[PDB]
Amino acid sequence: IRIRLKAYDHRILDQSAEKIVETAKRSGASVSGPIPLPTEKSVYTILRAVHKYKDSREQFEMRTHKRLIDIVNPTPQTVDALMRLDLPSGVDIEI
Amino acid sequence: GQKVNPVGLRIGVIRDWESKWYAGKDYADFLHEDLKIREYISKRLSDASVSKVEIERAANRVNITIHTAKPGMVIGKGGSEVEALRKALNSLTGKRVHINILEIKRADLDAQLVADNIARQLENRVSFRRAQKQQIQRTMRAGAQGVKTMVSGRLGGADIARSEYYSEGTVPLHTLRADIDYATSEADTTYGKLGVKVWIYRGEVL
Amino acid sequence: QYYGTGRRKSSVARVRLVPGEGRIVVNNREISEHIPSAALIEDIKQPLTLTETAGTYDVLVNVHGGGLSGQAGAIRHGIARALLEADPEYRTTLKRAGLLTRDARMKERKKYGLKGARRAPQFSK
Amino acid sequence: AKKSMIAKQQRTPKFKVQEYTRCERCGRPHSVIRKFKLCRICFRELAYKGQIPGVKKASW
Amino acid sequence: SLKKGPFVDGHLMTKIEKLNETDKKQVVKTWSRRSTIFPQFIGHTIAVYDGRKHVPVFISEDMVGHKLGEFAPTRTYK
Amino acid sequence: KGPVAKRDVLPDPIYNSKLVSRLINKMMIDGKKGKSQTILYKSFDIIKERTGNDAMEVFEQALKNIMPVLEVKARRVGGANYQVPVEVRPERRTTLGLRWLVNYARLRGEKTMEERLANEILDAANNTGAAVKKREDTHKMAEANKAFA
RNA sequence: CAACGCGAAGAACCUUACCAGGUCUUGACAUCCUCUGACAAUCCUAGAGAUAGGACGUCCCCUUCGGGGGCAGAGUGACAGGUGGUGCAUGGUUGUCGUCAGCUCGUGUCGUGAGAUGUUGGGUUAAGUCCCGCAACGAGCGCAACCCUUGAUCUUAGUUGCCAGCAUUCAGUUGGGCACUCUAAGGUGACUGCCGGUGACAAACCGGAGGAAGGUGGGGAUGACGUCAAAUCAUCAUGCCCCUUAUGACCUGGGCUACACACGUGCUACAAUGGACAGAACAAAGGGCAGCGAAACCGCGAGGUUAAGCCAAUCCCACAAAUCUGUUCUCAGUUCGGAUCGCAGUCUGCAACUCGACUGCGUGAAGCUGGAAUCGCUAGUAAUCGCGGAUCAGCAUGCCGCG
Repeated sequence: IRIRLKAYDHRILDQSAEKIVETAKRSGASVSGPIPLPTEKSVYTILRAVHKYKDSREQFEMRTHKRLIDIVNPTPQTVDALMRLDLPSGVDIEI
Repeated sequence: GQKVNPVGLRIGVIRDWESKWYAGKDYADFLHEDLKIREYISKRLSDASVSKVEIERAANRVNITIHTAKPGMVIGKGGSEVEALRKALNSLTGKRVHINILEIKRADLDAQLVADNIARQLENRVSFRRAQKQQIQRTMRAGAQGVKTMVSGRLGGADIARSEYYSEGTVPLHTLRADIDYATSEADTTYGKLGVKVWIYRGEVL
Repeated sequence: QYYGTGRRKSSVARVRLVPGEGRIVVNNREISEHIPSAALIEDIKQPLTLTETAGTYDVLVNVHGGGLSGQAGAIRHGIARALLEADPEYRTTLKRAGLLTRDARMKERKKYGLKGARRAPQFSK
Repeated sequence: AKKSMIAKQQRTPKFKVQEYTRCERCGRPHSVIRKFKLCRICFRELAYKGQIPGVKKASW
Repeated sequence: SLKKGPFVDGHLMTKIEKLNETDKKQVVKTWSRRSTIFPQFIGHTIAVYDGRKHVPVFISEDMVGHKLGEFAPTRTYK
Repeated sequence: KGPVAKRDVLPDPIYNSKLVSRLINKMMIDGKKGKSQTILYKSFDIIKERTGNDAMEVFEQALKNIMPVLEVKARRVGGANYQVPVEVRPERRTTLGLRWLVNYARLRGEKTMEERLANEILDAANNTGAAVKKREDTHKMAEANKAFA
């Protein structure tokens, strides 16, 4: 079964993905590896000052990234054990 | 031309956002209610004092963790009061919420708590000289590596304002490896407006 | 049956060359119509001419990224890598001319305030 | 005079055109970013403070 | 200027229409210079707000397609 | 500060003559690539037609003709702004002479660029051309002010 | 200098404060006090607010039923409002000298004192960088590095990517496989490391080799003590005054787009290294759910019809142009230039006269390299060529970013 996950920090997302694959493996399932789906940046621009000096500027980025997993066999007797995992709020998860 | 905010620069590389939730298509309203609950709890806990509050999202259920040892005293006597206030957060957020209290041991090296201390000492008519010179050494012997603290406004000499700062220690702001925690606070006085900026060098990160 | 990766500037040419008779191809297509420039028809054969390995290979290329001259440089780098894999005995001679350094030459960031990469706005008093 | 027309912004106008956007934390009418419904001054403020979970000071 | 016809507002339109029917005499007030001029109101007279003061104007046979705003210059000059 | 230099438009290292050096590389200082490597390589064949010999030989012969060997710069002294003769470096020679040919080619004015340029290449192979004209004016200026060292 | 495509990352209304007119008063907005109890919305004539009244037309949770909780409505006096002044009352921000290499203190010495030393002298680099002396010995903020990003590669991962070898196809889509690129995490990496010379041997400098990269590789982020009473009372608050039957508020219309002239910053040209027509190409980084919107049909066009797929390495925005090839044009105010004009349309929006953009016609202006003066640029730079993106219904020659 396909499963998609994303977050704002690779630091949380990598441990999330590794935990997912490990609990899918030790609780037997046939699985594909955590391919990193290419990240997408999103730049923002803003004046330093409140009233003047448009030549002054600083840049902000909502740098976000994506990973992808899929389980080859749904394995109903173990995916139901997989579902009850808990992760930080920094990561999104969906079918 | 002034300096960049140090924690503003250090966020996301050596510091976490203190809002650890992902959203998408709900980012705006999630953010808005985050500011609303921040404002509410800061306003109604200012007397007990609190530095920083993190917010966390799960299944549309918000959950919180709140800092400082004084909300520790709010645990016991205010244990009823904790439920009483979090009822208000439930009402505001619509969906019910969870909270946690974490005790900041050694409050002498929390930037926001120090700033609030200075603000109170200023607003109850104590001299900036005594307040600041005492607090710096308090934090230093509390065990920081370096401190710089600054106040500005009509400093007694009401007819004209000026700037002043004390410091003793090592405090590298240009290095992006230090742990320079930063805070600022506003103190309203009869003879004008007083602002405070305090930051402390705790240590490097490895 | 020899391979090399070729990168020049926002452009990646992955070349695989086989012993042959000087037949040159890019993206299963000929170069005489793909690249019209003669200064870039000499592209492919420059390394094969500063060595004597001129006609004894034919080359197949899958190339992506950049424009025509960037693709030409990507050819040069990739076929240089493949030739080194083929026979590093005259690696030193190929270095002496060069044609191995991945030139880090890449488009410079356009930064605010300036116009373009380096053009500051007009100045009067 | 700010409270009156922030209230105007809050209430729905008579036509779908008139509903301009004002920043919600600090009532500036100009230069809001839709992704936050926030304008630059009080956006940069809480950006340096730490909020807006995903954004960092950019550099490249 | 579209396929969906000219644009005019009712609160003006009805009171000019029954006017043209019963009695084409008296001038009609209007603060709205937005309305497009229509072909079946020739010879009437309308006072159109210019920002300061309503300007009475007379309508000719050829004043078709335009709007009443075109005859109420709201900006003074030398 | 300090000296700095570069090389480019390089032909192949070995078994290379100047003729094929230019036939594959070199010069082209007229604008962006294309409208050069074109509007050129054909200027040479029209003068293969116009002269019964190798069209390259006339090129560097005219080049030799245009080359200066002295010129003069300006210096601030007192209130005269004396014109001081100086020499020319081996590379300064080539760049400036080539520059004169190209700019006069785009100045002279006839039906089109390649015939303009070719006509000047021959008018400088013979010693009667506009660029050569400026060459001797710079020269007579220079050794008319030779005294200043 | 450091204001003048700046606050404005977007002015038909709205924004919007200003002007004319029409209007209100504890007032849209906030807490307190007493009632009515849950209170509203649709539609009618005058209508622009709003008011006259209407047709159902003021209808919750707990209550040992007393009454509370929230919800609005009415009255109510305290109060609310100030984009109204004062940046020479301030906070908080920002520019500037300036990414310049300086600026300071602890203790100790000399002077009597303002003070000096360290911080000078030799070289060194970009540097107060380092080494060597030196009544100085140290330390701190600055510089460097620690951070991001582009450059070579190893491990892991092969789907929505990539198709080396095979069968297949116009749909390398399929079958099969992670070979290769690519993607994104963790390391390797360049550290004066090594060799010769210069230099006291030191610091360093020059030249080699290895090397994807040699001497801070490239670029970004980082902006010391402070000067300019530099800018901001338009986020914030003592201070005074404006009153709440007015500088506070609601609505219609007008303006910020005016136009005898002056200046600043830009786009388009002034032509044949060109115009026009046809064919052939190569390709970033981003955006897309009141969204992106395919294909086909309609219109010669702006667009319209009916709409597949896409919550996106799958679908779409999205046929990058310059360029190469070929035909004509034959040096002109011209087939350059396209201004400004009348006619006829498309789109959005209630609304395009003041005051949008785009398109088909007709038109075709000045201009044929610009006085005195003056600006940016040290290689992927300038110069050109396009492509996205914030602002958001529409509005980009501006700005931000990409090749």
